Amino acid sequence: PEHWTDMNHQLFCMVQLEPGQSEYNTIKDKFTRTCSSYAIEKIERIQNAFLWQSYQVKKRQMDIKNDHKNNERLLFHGTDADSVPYVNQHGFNRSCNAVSYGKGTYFAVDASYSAKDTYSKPDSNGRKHMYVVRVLTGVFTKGRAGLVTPPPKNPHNPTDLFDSVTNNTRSPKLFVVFFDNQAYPEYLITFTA
Amino acid sequence: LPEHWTDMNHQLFCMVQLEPGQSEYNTIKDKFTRTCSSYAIEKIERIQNAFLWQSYQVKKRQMDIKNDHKNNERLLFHGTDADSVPYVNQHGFNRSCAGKNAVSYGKGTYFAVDASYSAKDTYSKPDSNGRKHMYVVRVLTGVFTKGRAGLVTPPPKNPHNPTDLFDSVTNNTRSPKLFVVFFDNQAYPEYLITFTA
Ligand SMILES: COc1ccc2c(=O)[nH]c3sccc3c2c1
Repeated sequence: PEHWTDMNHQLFCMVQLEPGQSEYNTIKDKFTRTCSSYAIEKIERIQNAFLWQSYQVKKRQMDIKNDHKNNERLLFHGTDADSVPYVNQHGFNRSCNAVSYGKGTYFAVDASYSAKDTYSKPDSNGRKHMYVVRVLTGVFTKGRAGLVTPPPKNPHNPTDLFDSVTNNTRSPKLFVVFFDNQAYPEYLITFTA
Repeated sequence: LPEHWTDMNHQLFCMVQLEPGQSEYNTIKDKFTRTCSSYAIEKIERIQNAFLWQSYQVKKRQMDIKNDHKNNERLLFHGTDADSVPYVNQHGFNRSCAGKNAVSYGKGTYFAVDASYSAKDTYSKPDSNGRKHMYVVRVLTGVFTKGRAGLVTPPPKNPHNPTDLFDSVTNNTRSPKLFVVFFDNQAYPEYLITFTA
């Protein structure tokens, strides 16, 4: 509830951003950093009170666990149009492509990666969909195929887990998280090639 | 955090051994022995997990707002293997780890009305010392329907509104004996029963 606009006591609303204003410009710049050849049709702010409450609880918990670190990253997730309503209302669900770094939900550092047709599948009118996502990446390690949770931070204590996994710890391009409410879909970009 | 919990002194997790003669022990033992009178309880431990409890209580408040005057919470049983007890105590019930049930009503975490069901060796596997383990679990069953093997999420209430979902599924709406839940923090492991033949 920062840039959020009044919901008239609704628990969910999608708010189309005004082009040229501060917020729209901030999100468009994140995308055009690597996707400047695309065409943005609109950016929508996702105001989902329940998803936000659940996410903020996990953030407070991870801030306490990781004795004061920035546990949050702003990442991208391409989806097909038929998945957009579900994610808007319910967020990202690992139980719903290639799971090379584990059976989790995947998020890209670069819009360009999420802009692949394999992730942001064009609909019948050629429109592609990509979320801008607050992700609790926390303390992370290299993933591997078949993980169902992150590995332990010390194998001597096998329930004290990493927060997420990546392809490459030193220069990450993707992150996988394995729990509900570790990812908040903040904006939806509708765009074309 | 509930006022009856042991003071945990800045720590986020503790198991508390209950005393026979306490109402708290006696009620869990009666709920268990109702259908498992042939088994014998070694101990009942109260699970105090601050973070699990916070996430669960947030999901309960949301369901109590969404559903309007529904009894959304049931106290149910879950049999566990000894090797899984440390993970459940710390992190709760993860659908991605769940076994395939003999009668599947969906891919999620299963919870039994009757301790007898959870007491089967298939769920509460005897450890190397012949100890079996069963959780007593606060489950947000909410509004439910008969499930089906294909489900990875609860089904929609209405096929023309795919995102407005049942809270859980059962084997039988008229006479429910099991409940399946498909999301994290919909189940709080409240008590661990250690028992033997
Ligand atoms: C392998 O790394 C990625 C990186 C980014 C993405 C993404 O944006 N959307 C989707 S949808 C299923 C897989 C992915 C994915 C996977």
